[PDB]
Amino acid sequence: DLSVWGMYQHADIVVKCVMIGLILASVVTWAIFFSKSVEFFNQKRRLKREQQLLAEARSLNQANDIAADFGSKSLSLHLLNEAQNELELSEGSDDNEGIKERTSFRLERRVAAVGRQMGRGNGYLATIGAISPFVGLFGTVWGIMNSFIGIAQTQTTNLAVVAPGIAEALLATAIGLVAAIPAVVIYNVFARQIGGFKAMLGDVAAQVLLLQSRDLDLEASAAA
Amino acid sequence: DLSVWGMYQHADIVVKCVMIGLILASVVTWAIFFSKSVEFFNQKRRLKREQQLLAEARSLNQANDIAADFGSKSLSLHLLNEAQNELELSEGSDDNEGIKERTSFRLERRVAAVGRQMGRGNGYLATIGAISPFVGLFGTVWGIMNSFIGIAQTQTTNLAVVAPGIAEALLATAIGLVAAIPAVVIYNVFARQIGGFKAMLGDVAAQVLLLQSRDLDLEASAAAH
Amino acid sequence: DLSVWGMYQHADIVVKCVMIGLILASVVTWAIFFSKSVEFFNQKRRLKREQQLLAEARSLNQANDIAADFGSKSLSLHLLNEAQNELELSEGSDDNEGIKERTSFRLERRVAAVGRQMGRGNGYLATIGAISPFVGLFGTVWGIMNSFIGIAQTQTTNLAVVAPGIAEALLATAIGLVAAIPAVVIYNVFARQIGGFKAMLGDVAAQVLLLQSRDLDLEASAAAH
Amino acid sequence: TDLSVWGMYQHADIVVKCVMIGLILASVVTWAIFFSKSVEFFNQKRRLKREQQLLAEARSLNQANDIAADFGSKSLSLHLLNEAQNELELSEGSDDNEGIKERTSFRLERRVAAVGRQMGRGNGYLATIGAISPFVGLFGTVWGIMNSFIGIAQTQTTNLAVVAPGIAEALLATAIGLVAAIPAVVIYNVFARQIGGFKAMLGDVAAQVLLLQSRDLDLEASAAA
Amino acid sequence: DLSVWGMYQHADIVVKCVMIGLILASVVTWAIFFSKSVEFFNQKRRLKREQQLLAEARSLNQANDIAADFGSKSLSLHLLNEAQNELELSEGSDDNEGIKERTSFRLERRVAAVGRQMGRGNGYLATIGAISPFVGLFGTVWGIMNSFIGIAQTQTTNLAVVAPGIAEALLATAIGLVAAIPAVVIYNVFARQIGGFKAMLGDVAAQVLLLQSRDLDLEASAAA
Amino acid sequence: NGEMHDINVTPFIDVMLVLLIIFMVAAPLA
Amino acid sequence: DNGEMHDINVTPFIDVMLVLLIIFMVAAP
Amino acid sequence: PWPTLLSVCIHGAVVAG
Repeated sequence: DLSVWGMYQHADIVVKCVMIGLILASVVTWAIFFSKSVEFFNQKRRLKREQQLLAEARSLNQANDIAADFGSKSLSLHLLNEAQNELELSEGSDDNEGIKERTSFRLERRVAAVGRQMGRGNGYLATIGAISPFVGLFGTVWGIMNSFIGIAQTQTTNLAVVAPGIAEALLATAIGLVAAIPAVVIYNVFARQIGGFKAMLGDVAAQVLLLQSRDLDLEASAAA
Repeated sequence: DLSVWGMYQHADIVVKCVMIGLILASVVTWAIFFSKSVEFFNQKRRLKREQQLLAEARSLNQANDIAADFGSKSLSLHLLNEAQNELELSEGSDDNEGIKERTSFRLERRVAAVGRQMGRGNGYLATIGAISPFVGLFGTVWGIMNSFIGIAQTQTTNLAVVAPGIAEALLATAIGLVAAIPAVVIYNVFARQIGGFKAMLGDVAAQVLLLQSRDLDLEASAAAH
Repeated sequence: DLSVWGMYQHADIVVKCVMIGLILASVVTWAIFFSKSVEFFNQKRRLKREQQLLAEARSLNQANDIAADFGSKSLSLHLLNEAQNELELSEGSDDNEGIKERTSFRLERRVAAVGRQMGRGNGYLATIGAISPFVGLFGTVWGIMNSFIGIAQTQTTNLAVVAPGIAEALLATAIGLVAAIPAVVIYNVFARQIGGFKAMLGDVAAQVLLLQSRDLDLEASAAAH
Repeated sequence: TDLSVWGMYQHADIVVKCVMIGLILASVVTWAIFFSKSVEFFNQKRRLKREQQLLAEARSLNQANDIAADFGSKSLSLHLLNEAQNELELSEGSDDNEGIKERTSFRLERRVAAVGRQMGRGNGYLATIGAISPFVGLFGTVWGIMNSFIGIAQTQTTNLAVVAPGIAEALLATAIGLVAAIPAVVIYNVFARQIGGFKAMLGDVAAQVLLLQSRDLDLEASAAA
Repeated sequence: DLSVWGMYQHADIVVKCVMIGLILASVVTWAIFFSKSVEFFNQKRRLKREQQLLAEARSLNQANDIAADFGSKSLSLHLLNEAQNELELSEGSDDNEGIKERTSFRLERRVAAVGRQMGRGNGYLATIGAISPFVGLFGTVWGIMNSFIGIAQTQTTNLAVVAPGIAEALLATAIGLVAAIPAVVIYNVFARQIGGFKAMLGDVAAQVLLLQSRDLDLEASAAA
Repeated sequence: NGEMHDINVTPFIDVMLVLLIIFMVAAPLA
Repeated sequence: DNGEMHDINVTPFIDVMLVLLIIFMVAAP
Repeated sequence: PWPTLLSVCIHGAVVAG
């Protein structure tokens, strides 16, 4: 009778719902992991190559002519368009440092916005990591409490009557930790991996700014 | 004998008081949730709709003209008419960089102020999510002490005569975790909603600064020609 | 008898010293709470009254004429006269960019120094909120250990010979939680109250920078025209 | 019949076998990272400290290049000097100097960040293993303990004679968890200390390059005036 | 007997080793506390006097004349010399904003370097505070394991012969926490004492920047 | 975001202490 | 911040307490 | 969506019990 599967089937409905809720939370934290691991791998793999192509660039118009080969989903092409658009909107200006300040502000906000867009699912991982121990312990305490109500009702001294109830209660802690540990680890992996990706994207945005900054100073110098 | 209320009522005055305390914490941690979630939504929807209209604007003058139909409680209108106010109070100056630094500073201060005003309730949620299992554990430990004093006075030896006392005790911790779990998920929902919202408001504030900054530089060029 | 005070009387010297240590940490937590809560209600109620009077100002001279009625210990007057002093030390200089820079730096330094001084007590509360549950835990370990001494000395299984160790472990847990709960609650409410106050004082200091920056522009424009 | 600290692994449950091999894998990777890091990190810091002390003599950026010219292509100090020199030889047509100073500051800031970000390579493992290994040990022990309560329930019998092997397995999972966690925390804290020291030393070389560049440009501009 | 000394004397060599390792950890965390507390007291007492005297200054030359008799270890005299040394490296420069920026960058580097340099032994306190609980727990788990291996190979089952063996195991948790709590308290105290001191030193460095920046632009404006 | 994302273990240690003390009272009486 | 880890972590004491819980359950009745 | 199908597949197997 008392396999681990039989131990679930004989337990109280409250702790059975706790076990099912922790199994579903486990399915979610693994579905988020397989979803995002592939996505961050593809974006990291692409962006690292776009940076190698742009490393050859000497002026912003040449960086545009390189980046026109990049797909319309590419983040480096997006940044370069965020820079080029601040030029075309400013076409009447004789002040150049206003173009530099406005472009730096736009690109810094774009890098932050992309970095935030990476994080969409992480609220589930953070929550499931934080609450799964507590949901497990509620299942354990409820099972233990229910067993002592059993002893009060059946008025029987023998602790061997409590041993099944203790196993059923400890299983809720075990399943609680099996839901918690992957979620806490994977949240820390993605938090570090997003920080690494934001920094790589910032290094591309910095090259766009450096290219524009030389290009404007050379053009303003060559005018006199 | 019973398994829930039979033990709750037989329980002593401090276990009673602790269990009432956690039930009061549960109701406030759900009132905050219903009270905030309808507002945060009306804020998120209204600000998102305003940003989608303002994103078309090409000058701060045009942005004022399209924002003027927004309600008096509009966050974006309350930024646009402040960038206009900073330019109006400064009208005797010819220092465009001086107007830009003052407006940038004033807009940042207001974006932070709306951020503080959206996050008002989170102090309760963050506290209740941290303390409530320990408050339950105190109720349980004092319940065990009262059961232990109870045996040490009568020196009993029947496992069943202790069983109802130890049960009640655990209920306190069970109620402690039931108060804790909602407060942690509800806190994380609002922590993530605040992060997204302050950033979305920050992008509207940034558009006001970009429109003003570009408009001043073009106006100075057109004057000097 | 076998009462809770009899349970304290019977406990080992190490567990008495854990209980007495945590009771002293508890009473000084409440002493510093009653002291700082009054001092945070006084300063915040006063500062709210300043900002509301000072928000009328349209020149730095009018801001001084409003602030002159404020008491010697008023934080806002103590920010106005920093901006005034940086101008009066600098009358020989026409680099208004330098006056604005030096003033902004002094005011940023002073707002940080007031926040830094206001936080004095928080280091104690933050220590007790983290440490006191583990000081409790050490007393529970000592109680559980003394239980095993009791059976090892008597080779007998009964409740009455383990009883002193259960008694000690319960008291060490209860007093450990009674120290921890108010310390982590009070640390949160003061961290919230300081975060609000330091930002509100920043919003008063910002108004001083706006008024000074505006005055120097209007003066420079009038001198050029 | 009898058992040993190997025989109990040979007599352990699948889950507990799998957990113990999992923490043994965590143990061998943390020691592999310690040797992989420390042999390189000692040599990198020992190099950079010699470069910093040798460049500290310099009075101009040309004098720093004449010192650095034989530090070896892998020297971070030569890499920063040459990559600051690279901004001048790209800006040759610029009569504006503050743009060169600004761009060089921005380039060197990102190179200092990138080299620090590259040296932190192993820390994801060390922080994860140090924080999470005791929870994996706790899961392993809870499974062994739960199985021992099933052994009680199955046999309707109660003696240390049947349970002692079961708790010996359950403890061995915890002991292996502690043997994995302790080195990982020690190794993480020594590399956090050493990284912080190296980051500041590298930032000081980067600051020396900016100071040398800016002072030389400002003096060349004055000599040309 | 079964006193604390009797338990230490009778314990297994590994648990006996863990007790000695934790007592050495207790000794070094108190030796660090008494070594550093007198240096933080002397640094605060001296620096507060320097800041109280320098508050009278109205030019950088007057601040040097006030500072002239400060001991050669003094952090305020070090900061005045860092600023003075920039002016006499920069003698030919007409770019006063260049001098201000170079000085501001140097004094920020110096202030950060002092605060980093004086927080030297906080790695031992952090490490001892983090691992002390564990090593002690490892001593208990090893002592408990040896007890049962004993009972499992010798049958004859009774809690009375295990009881002293698990008491002298539980003692290594007690010593493990006695090593932990001082170290985690002291590390938290020193993190705040460094934070307060680094800020006070920052306010002296700020006065040097204010004195330099003001008297530099007054002298430049008076030359008109 | 100040999202709570980490296991604070002390509630558990203390609920396991409750579980220990409960049976450490009841079992020698049984 | 320095990014080192200095927190009091006592997690494996739960493992000791499960074993003590077993000792009382098995030996004491 | 393969992620959720692959997740419920790897769990489904371990939850055979």
